[PDB]
Amino acid sequence: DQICIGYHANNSTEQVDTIMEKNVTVTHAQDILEKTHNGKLCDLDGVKPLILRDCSVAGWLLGNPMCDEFINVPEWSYIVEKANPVNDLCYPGDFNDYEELKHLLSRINHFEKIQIIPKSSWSSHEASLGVSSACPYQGKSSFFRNVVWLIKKNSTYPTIKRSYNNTNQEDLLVLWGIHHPKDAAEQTKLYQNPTTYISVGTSTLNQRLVPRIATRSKVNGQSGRMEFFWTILKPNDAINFESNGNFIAPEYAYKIVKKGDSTIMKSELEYGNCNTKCQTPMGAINSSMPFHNIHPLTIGECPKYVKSNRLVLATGLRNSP
Amino acid sequence: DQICIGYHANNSTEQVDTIMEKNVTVTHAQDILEKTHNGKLCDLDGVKPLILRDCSVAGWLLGNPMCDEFINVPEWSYIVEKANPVNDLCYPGDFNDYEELKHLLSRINHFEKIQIIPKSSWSSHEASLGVSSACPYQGKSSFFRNVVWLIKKNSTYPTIKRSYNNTNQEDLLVLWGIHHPKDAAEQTKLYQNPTTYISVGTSTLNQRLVPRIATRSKVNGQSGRMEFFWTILKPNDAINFESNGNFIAPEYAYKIVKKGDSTIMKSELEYGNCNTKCQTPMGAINSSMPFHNIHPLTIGECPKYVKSNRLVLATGLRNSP
Amino acid sequence: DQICIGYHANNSTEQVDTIMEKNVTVTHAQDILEKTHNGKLCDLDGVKPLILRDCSVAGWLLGNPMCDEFINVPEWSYIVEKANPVNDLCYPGDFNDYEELKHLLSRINHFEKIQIIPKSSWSSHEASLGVSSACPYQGKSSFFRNVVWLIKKNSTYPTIKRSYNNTNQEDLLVLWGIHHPKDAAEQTKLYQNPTTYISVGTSTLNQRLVPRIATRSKVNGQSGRMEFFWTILKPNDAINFESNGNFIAPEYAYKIVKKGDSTIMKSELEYGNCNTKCQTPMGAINSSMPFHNIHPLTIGECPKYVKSNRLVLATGLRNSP
Amino acid sequence: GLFGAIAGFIEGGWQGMVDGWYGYHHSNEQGSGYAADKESTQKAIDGVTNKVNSIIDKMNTQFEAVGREFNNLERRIENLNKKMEDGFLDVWTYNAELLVLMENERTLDFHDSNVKNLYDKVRLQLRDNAKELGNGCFEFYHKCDNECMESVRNGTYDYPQY
Amino acid sequence: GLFGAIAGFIEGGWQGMVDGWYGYHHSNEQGSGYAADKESTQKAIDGVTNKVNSIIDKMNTQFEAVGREFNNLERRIENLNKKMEDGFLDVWTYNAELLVLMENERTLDFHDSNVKNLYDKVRLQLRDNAKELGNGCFEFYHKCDNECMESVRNGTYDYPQY
Amino acid sequence: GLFGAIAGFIEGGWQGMVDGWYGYHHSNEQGSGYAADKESTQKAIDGVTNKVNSIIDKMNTQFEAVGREFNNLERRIENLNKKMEDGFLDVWTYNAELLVLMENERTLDFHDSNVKNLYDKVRLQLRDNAKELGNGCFEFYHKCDNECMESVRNGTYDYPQY
Ligand SMILES: *[C@@H]1O[C@H](CO)[C@@H](O[C@@H]2O[C@H](CO)[C@@H](O[C@H]3O[C@H](CO[C@H]4O[C@H](CO)[C@@H](O)[C@H](O)[C@@H]4O)[C@@H](O)[C@H](O[C@@H]4O[C@H](CO)[C@@H](O)[C@H](O)[C@@H]4O)[C@@H]3O)[C@H](O)[C@H]2NC(C)=O)[C@H](O)[C@H]1NC(C)=O
Ligand SMILES: *[C@@H]1O[C@H](CO)[C@@H](O[C@@H]2O[C@H](CO)[C@@H](O[C@H]3O[C@H](CO[C@H]4O[C@H](CO)[C@@H](O)[C@H](O)[C@@H]4O)[C@@H](O)[C@H](O[C@@H]4O[C@H](CO)[C@@H](O)[C@H](O)[C@@H]4O)[C@@H]3O)[C@H](O)[C@H]2NC(C)=O)[C@H](O)[C@H]1NC(C)=O
Ligand SMILES: *[C@@H]1O[C@H](CO)[C@@H](O[C@@H]2O[C@H](CO)[C@@H](O[C@H]3O[C@H](CO[C@H]4O[C@H](CO)[C@@H](O)[C@H](O)[C@@H]4O)[C@@H](O)[C@H](O[C@@H]4O[C@H](CO)[C@@H](O)[C@H](O)[C@@H]4O)[C@@H]3O)[C@H](O)[C@H]2NC(C)=O)[C@H](O)[C@H]1NC(C)=O
Ligand SMILES: *[C@H]1O[C@H](CO)[C@@H](O[C@@H]2O[C@H](CO)[C@@H](O[C@@H]3O[C@H](CO)[C@@H](O)[C@H](O)[C@@H]3O)[C@H](O)[C@H]2NC(C)=O)[C@H](O)[C@H]1NC(C)=O
Ligand SMILES: *[C@H]1O[C@H](CO)[C@@H](O[C@@H]2O[C@H](CO)[C@@H](O[C@@H]3O[C@H](CO)[C@@H](O)[C@H](O)[C@@H]3O)[C@H](O)[C@H]2NC(C)=O)[C@H](O)[C@H]1NC(C)=O
Ligand SMILES: *[C@H]1O[C@H](CO)[C@@H](O[C@@H]2O[C@H](CO)[C@@H](O[C@@H]3O[C@H](CO)[C@@H](O)[C@H](O)[C@@H]3O)[C@H](O)[C@H]2NC(C)=O)[C@H](O)[C@H]1NC(C)=O
Ligand SMILES: CC(=O)N[C@H]1[C@H]([C@H](O)[C@H](O)CO)O[C@@](OC[C@H]2O[C@@H](O)[C@H](O)[C@@H](O)[C@H]2O)(C(=O)O)C[C@@H]1O
Ligand SMILES: CC(=O)N[C@H]1[C@H]([C@H](O)[C@H](O)CO)O[C@@](OC[C@H]2O[C@@H](O)[C@H](O)[C@@H](O)[C@H]2O)(C(=O)O)C[C@@H]1O
Ligand SMILES: CC(=O)N[C@H]1[C@H]([C@H](O)[C@H](O)CO)O[C@@](OC[C@H]2O[C@@H](O)[C@H](O)[C@@H](O)[C@H]2O)(C(=O)O)C[C@@H]1O
Ligand SMILES: *[C@@H]1O[C@H](CO)[C@@H](O[C@@H]2O[C@H](CO)[C@@H](O)[C@H](O)[C@H]2NC(C)=O)[C@H](O)[C@H]1NC(C)=O
Ligand SMILES: *[C@@H]1O[C@H](CO)[C@@H](O[C@@H]2O[C@H](CO)[C@@H](O)[C@H](O)[C@H]2NC(C)=O)[C@H](O)[C@H]1NC(C)=O
Ligand SMILES: *[C@@H]1O[C@H](CO)[C@@H](O[C@@H]2O[C@H](CO)[C@@H](O)[C@H](O)[C@H]2NC(C)=O)[C@H](O)[C@H]1NC(C)=O
Ligand SMILES: *[C@@H]1O[C@H](CO)[C@@H](O)[C@H](O)[C@H]1NC(C)=O
Ligand SMILES: *[C@@H]1O[C@H](CO)[C@@H](O)[C@H](O)[C@H]1NC(C)=O
Ligand SMILES: *[C@@H]1O[C@H](CO)[C@@H](O)[C@H](O)[C@H]1NC(C)=O
Ligand SMILES: *[C@@H]1O[C@H](CO)[C@@H](O)[C@H](O)[C@H]1NC(C)=O
Ligand SMILES: *[C@@H]1O[C@H](CO)[C@@H](O)[C@H](O)[C@H]1NC(C)=O
Ligand SMILES: *[C@@H]1O[C@H](CO)[C@@H](O)[C@H](O)[C@H]1NC(C)=O
Repeated sequence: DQICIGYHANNSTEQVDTIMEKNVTVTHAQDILEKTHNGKLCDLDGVKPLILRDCSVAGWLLGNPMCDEFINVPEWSYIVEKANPVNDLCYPGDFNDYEELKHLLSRINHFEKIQIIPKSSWSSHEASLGVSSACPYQGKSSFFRNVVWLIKKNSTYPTIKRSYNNTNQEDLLVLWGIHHPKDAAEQTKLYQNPTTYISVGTSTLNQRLVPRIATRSKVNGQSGRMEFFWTILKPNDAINFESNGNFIAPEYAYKIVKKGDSTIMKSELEYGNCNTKCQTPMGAINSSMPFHNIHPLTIGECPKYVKSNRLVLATGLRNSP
Repeated sequence: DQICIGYHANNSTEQVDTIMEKNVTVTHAQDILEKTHNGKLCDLDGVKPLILRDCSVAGWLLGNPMCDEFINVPEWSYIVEKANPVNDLCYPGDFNDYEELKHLLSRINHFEKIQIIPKSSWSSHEASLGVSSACPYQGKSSFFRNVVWLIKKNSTYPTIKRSYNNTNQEDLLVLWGIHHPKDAAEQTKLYQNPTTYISVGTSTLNQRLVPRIATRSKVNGQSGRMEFFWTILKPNDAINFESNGNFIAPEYAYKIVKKGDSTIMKSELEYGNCNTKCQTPMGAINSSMPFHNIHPLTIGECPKYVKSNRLVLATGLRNSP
Repeated sequence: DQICIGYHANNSTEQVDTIMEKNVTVTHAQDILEKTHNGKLCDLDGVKPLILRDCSVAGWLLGNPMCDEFINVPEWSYIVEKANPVNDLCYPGDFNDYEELKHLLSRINHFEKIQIIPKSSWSSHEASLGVSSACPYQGKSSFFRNVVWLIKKNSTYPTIKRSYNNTNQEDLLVLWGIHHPKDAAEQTKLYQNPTTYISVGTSTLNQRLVPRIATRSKVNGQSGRMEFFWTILKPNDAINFESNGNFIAPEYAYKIVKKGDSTIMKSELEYGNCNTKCQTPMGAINSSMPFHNIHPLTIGECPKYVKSNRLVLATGLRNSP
Repeated sequence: GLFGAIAGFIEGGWQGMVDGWYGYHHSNEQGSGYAADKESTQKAIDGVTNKVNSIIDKMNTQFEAVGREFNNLERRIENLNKKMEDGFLDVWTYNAELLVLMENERTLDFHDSNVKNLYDKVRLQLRDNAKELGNGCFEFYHKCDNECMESVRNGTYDYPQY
Repeated sequence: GLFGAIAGFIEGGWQGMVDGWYGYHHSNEQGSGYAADKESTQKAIDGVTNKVNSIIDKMNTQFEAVGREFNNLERRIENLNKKMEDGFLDVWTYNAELLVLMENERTLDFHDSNVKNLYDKVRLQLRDNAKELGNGCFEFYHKCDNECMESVRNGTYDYPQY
Repeated sequence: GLFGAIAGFIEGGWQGMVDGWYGYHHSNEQGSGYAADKESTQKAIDGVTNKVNSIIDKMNTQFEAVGREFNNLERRIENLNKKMEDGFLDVWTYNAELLVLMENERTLDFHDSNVKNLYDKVRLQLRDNAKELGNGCFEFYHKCDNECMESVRNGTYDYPQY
């Protein structure tokens, strides 16, 4: 008669690593790394992202004619932009402090577009001939819809002096611009005055722009350039413009109604018709694992990202052959 | 007859955590995390801090009339500044490269103020009418005490050409400024000349400022602005000024006599009448512990900061019920 | 009769540390930290570095007359520059975005210098009198060899309008400059025209420089200054210049033929006549150890840097006295 | 293993013991079979469970990367940003992999320890009333019926009775 | 514990042993009492002390945050700065908490080991001149007076004498 | 050590055992000598070797500093850069030093364990056919010639034969 002491074995082939030994077969194990995703861009907690498609943040905000899909976008959870969106600045130029603005957007979920300076109210200047073949719309020459390219009327560009007072409760994103012409002839052709400027002031802002002239290569068939600027006009503050010419005046500006958690996600993928609690640029995640290895840039309630191919903890004991 | 092997027990209720078990009662333990502070701003090793109170670094250095307390401050250990000091730039404007200067201060313990261009020596310009209601002192209009707001004399602003040679052994912090007027009328009213400038040169520096005019909102009842600039004039080097108007000339500059370890600490607290070897923005620390969890920004001989609520090491063994 | 169980001992004095005990003598150990270097700058995988000696990256690229050694340098593995090279900008001034360019170089192994605007082709301006005592060569006044200091011819500086089209396959580094004169007399003396400019354009670039005048201290016996600028001209793109005076025109520009892994290493050492697979600013490394403590900035196939004085793993067991 | 029981003096585990991690196998005239030791098994389940949760929880606060963009003349800070983000990922990847390796070793050893202690517990009861065979088993000098066997599993093996 | 002594085959500690961490309790016709084992106790004090100092010292060099300020159009680098400083705090907080957990486990096991080894030391002297009771105690076959007891604590227990 | 064998009940090692880490010393009328236990020795070599490679490999991906330069009015980001690079060096220096300390402790204990288990293996064969002396040695009741000794080292010691 005997009694023996022993331990459990089973048919398990699960393996774990240790410092001294690799591929130890154990009776039980627990995988803690999520390796799969659905490969789609999805609603985050039901709230759809803003998918800019072929438009950039600039094309969107300035109102590139090809970006009318985003004329009045609802609240978003996150933003998706391609690596090289084709519909950027239709008329070539620069966007001043573009990156600092994109960063500002990561703290914004919703814009409300409103009119601050009507197009009709330019009674001393020509406001409806500010177009170009570089910005086409249905076969015809158009322009950034949110700003007004003003030119001379009956051979006269009188000094502009306009003021807008932010009577809204919300911070306001104001956009404007300056046109850099090809040569001296074009300057007088569009604006008459050979030496012009744009002065912009607010509570804090103290700007004065002058158009720079130079021979330039033709981007989208244009030797002229547009340099765009922005500011955040706080409530009860007023913005003041003064100019001799080359002024790209604001028509519409965006109210900042909702501030919160957001991000601009770089991805070539389109909308998945889909919902998730955790999104990556490669696809969404539905997992209870504490770790994943899909992509480092995520948004939502996510596992922690690691570069591992494999993380498996032993729970049971060394399994017998 | 018998002999037994055993181990110590006592009345201890100290508990420690392990990977596999939490709240294990042990006979002896050692807490290694400092959790307490005295809640005061104190002398560091006997050397009192500079407590700016309601003044900012700008108000202090430029010589805001409300900041006379700091007209000639002694050596400091560290500097304390509120989050929103009310006595900043009394006359509205900007301070150029303000943050880079504040960073420079973290390597400075003592300034010595000296006069480089006397107020009396402006024999062709009016130097005693450079005041404003925006910078009041005892009910009367005053101005930043360390710079001189020069205006026309008998309807004339002749070209200024002044040079100062750093004959001191110490690096010298030089401050100056430019006035941005409301409109063309005010420009000629103060300085006569419609088109002016300020050119500043040193061994390295090559500056030329021009006043920018624009309609601006009224901060402290002023539509004009003051933009302030600085440089470090090295020994045996000379600074050269030239201007038509709008020049805010230096009177006093600061010698850098002592360079060492310092910091600008953001805090709403006042002086504690107190001494310590380790200071935080929330209060000082007197501890022999290797860790603390008070605040990450400290100065002096301090424990290492961690985010833990609790760090307790077992020394003894598992205590018996 | 008996049989005993025991373990190995030997004459080893190797020691290792543990958490609970330091300096435990063990029978066998393995050192894993490389502590030695050869103290020399060496070829990396046979490919010699560019050792600038007394020249800086600016002196080299602009073509400082004292830096003719580097008139046409072959492919390099890495670059070595002193902390304070004496042959920098011979004529005093600034190099615009100098650090961003040096960073660009860390991704470059080889330049090919080519002529884009011949010196002879300046038929309306004097191109062979653009020299200074600040840039001496064999006792005579010379100048940066890669740019042309143009001045008036027969008392006339007509407007320059030059264009170069990048027909090469490679990206092209283009350098140019602006002269800042001492006073109004010198301006008309060199260039006639009192108010001048330089306008530079490319596909992206939209520049317009104006010479700033001021009284300045004499560096290398000069009160005038040279401010230098650069851009990367992409293939099939054209650069356009226009100027009234003060233009320092390009003659030679550098093709970027090889892009790869490189670095600018700060060191006072000279060439060792030597070869290695891993280089530091203090000397090279030939080791199979996984760690070293020589210097953090390395290039090549290197061990990982740590701040330890000692890393020794136990392999054997506790050795007996 | 460090403790010498699992795949040591006990050569292999038991497919036939389904209801616990460690236990007993008895063999007498009435028959034979397996019985799990409840106490030591539940001890093991609590320790390993607490460990997993401790591991998961400690990795809770950890670096999260954010999107930042930079223009063509901001290459230095762009590189800084990239080196910063990668640096933290490498650190947390190292932490996670090393913790799993280290604690897996300790989990296997822990089980080995629990078996060794259960074996000693029984050895210390039986003393010289049984032959220690050297393989995990004890051969009795007296007959040990099922109640006798149960008293061994109990902790109640009445040594003076035999 | 891993070694099976503390709160294992020795059910509980002794309030009555005040002068050391581990030791002996004797019981005979002359009386009874506790005596600390000096050697094993001092060994334990040295190990634990070295450990604490090793822990403290390793955390000596560690990230110190510095104040840096940024204007309204330097949000990207301000965020970089913040993410950098927080990143290192989280890393060092993790290191400190994990080290305390891991080494606390090893400290408790170390004590368990020291008790087990002291018990075996005595078992190996007495051999078959005493009954191993199964609870930390040894019942002698011969009378063991105070000098007899002392020789057990000595290491000098003269086995052939009994 | 945790397992009590090395510099414990076995007072010291053997200069005379050259061909392995652990083994046997025999002593009878025919003579005496050392013999290494092949199996347990090779086990130890595999574990320690795997450990070293595991250590080396885990430190493979680790922070590499790059040169970045900044002008006189970029002091804030220069400081950021420096604090970033130093921060990671301190972290990886800590990781490396702590890993070496922790694993050195485990390597010494591992050897101690291997000796203890080899000792128990032999004890469990001999049982009551030899006196356990208390110092690593077993004194036989019967004569044990070289073939007898070999069977102990074998695992084949025929207990019923004696
Ligand atoms: C952009 O436009 C907005 C409005 O369209 C400007 O804000 C307003 O600015 C005016 C001055 O131009 C101020 O007028 C007077 O209003 C307050 C009213 O008092 C309180 O109660 C009402 C309740 O309806 C509330 O709206 C106010 O916020 C306030 O709490 C007057 O008390 C005050 O008049 C004073 O009289 C005192 C003697 O009785 C004098 O000592 C004072 O010197 C003063 O004259 C004031 O002048 C509005 O207060 C103000 N409203 C708001 C909501 O801000 C805004 O300034 C403009 N921006 C720019 C940049 O121009
Ligand atoms: C701001 O002001 C300071 C002084 O107020 C300027 O520094 C001085 O600049 C002058 C030139 O304007 C130099 O003058 C001459 O002084 C040296 C003296 O020699 C040595 O010994 C004295 C001991 O007292 C010491 O002070 C000096 O530092 C120096 O080591 C002369 O040797 C030298 O004259 C030379 O004569 C040689 C033939 O004998 C010639 O070959 C040379 O070409 C040269 O003419 C020199 O010219 C001072 O040296 C200088 N002092 C100091 C302390 O710097 C400073 O330049 C000014 N800044 C600006 C931006 O203008
Ligand atoms: C700097 O200089 C270079 C050349 O020195 C400029 O690049 C060239 O620019 C010219 C326009 O000025 C273009 O001319 C015509 O060439 C293509 C040829 O077609 C293809 O096949 C050849 C094979 O040899 C290849 O070289 C080309 O790359 C191309 O793939 C013509 O097809 C085209 O002409 C068109 O005719 C169509 C009707 O047939 C019309 O609808 C079109 O509107 C168009 O007129 C074109 O115009 C060259 O293509 C171009 N070559 C290269 C290699 O880039 C460069 O533009 C200049 N830079 C600046 C900033 O000015
Ligand atoms: C663990 O196991 C031992 C051995 O099985 C237990 O002892 C046995 O306990 C049973 C159930 O209580 C006893 O049965 C009872 O016997 C009495 C007297 O004959 C009778 O009046 C009851 O109706 C019932 O049948 C049994 O006698 C007893 N046997 C022996 C040999 O001791 C023990 O109780 C268990 N202890 C623990 C802590 O689990
Ligand atoms: C550890 O303890 C044992 C047992 O107590 C020690 O043996 C005893 O040692 C004492 C003190 O040295 C001896 O006392 C002496 O006896 C002689 C002869 O009678 C006498 O001349 C002296 O004046 C003194 O009284 C005692 O005889 C002895 N007893 C026995 C039973 O051995 C032992 O020395 C200790 N060893 C160590 C390493 O601590
Ligand atoms: C481990 O060692 C034991 C003891 O040395 C081994 O047993 C011995 O094995 C040898 C070699 O096989 C035997 O020798 C042979 O004996 C037979 C019969 O006399 C003879 O015909 C052969 O020519 C040869 O001499 C020897 O008898 C035997 N001795 C004893 C006492 O058992 C055993 O085989 C070894 N086992 C292992 C697993 O290594
Ligand atoms: C408001 C206005 O003046 N619109 C013009 C525009 C501007 O004058 C010009 O872009 C400013 O630099 O120019 C437009 O013509 C230029 C255009 O002409 C085409 O024939 C040619 O194919 C193009 O390469 C280009 O030169 C324009 O379309 O942009 C006309 C517009 O009405
Ligand atoms: C040196 C000088 O000219 N000081 C004036 C000052 C400046 O002309 C002006 O600030 C430059 O922009 O203006 C002062 O008057 C302006 C002031 O007038 C008050 O009546 C009113 O309450 C204010 O809103 C403001 O318009 C000034 O005090 O700043 C007078 C000063 O002497
Ligand atoms: C192209 C040209 O004009 N070269 C001049 C040069 C420039 O006019 C000047 O540097 C622009 O600011 O000036 C040179 O003379 C100046 C020089 O004169 C020496 O006598 C004196 O020793 C120096 O301090 C300095 O003033 C020059 O060498 O730079 C002559 C050159 O031909
Ligand atoms: C442990 O097992 C893993 C998983 O099977 C092994 O990984 C395989 O290795 C072989 C040979 O190197 C390759 O052909 C396979 O591609 C690997 N498979 C996977 C899924 O990664 C690993 O090599 C084993 N390690 C050791 C030390 O034995
Ligand atoms: C271990 O003990 C700590 C300290 O007592 C426990 O913390 C308390 O938890 C209870 C219930 O969650 C709360 O009501 C108290 O607020 C906590 N007190 C403190 C001081 O933190 C902890 O919950 C215990 N943990 C376990 C696993 O038993
Ligand atoms: C362990 O040994 C090292 C190496 O010998 C000791 O380091 C020496 O320490 C002494 C006294 O502090 C100094 O005089 C020497 O300069 C040190 N030598 C080296 C090479 O570093 C160390 O002190 C010992 N540590 C302990 C705890 O005993
Ligand atoms: C392993 O055994 C389990 C019993 O728990 C059974 O469910 C499963 O089907 C078996 N798998 C294989 C591959 O035999
Ligand atoms: C996620 O996956 C689980 C399976 O584990 C599934 O039951 C659940 O419905 C999924 N949730 C969502 C939101 O897709
Ligand atoms: C615990 O016992 C110690 C004796 O060391 C004594 O000083 C202390 O007062 C006791 N505390 C309690 C609460 O009983
Ligand atoms: C700090 O606290 C200790 C108590 O641990 C006290 O004795 C000492 O005086 C204090 N030191 C200072 C400078 O306050
Ligand atoms: C130690 O012993 C080894 C034998 O392996 C021998 O080669 C070496 O010379 C010895 N060294 C010393 C210092 O005795
Ligand atoms: C590096 O050192 C080894 C010695 O370990 C030597 O044999 C080898 O030649 C050296 N290699 C080079 C490239 O210097």
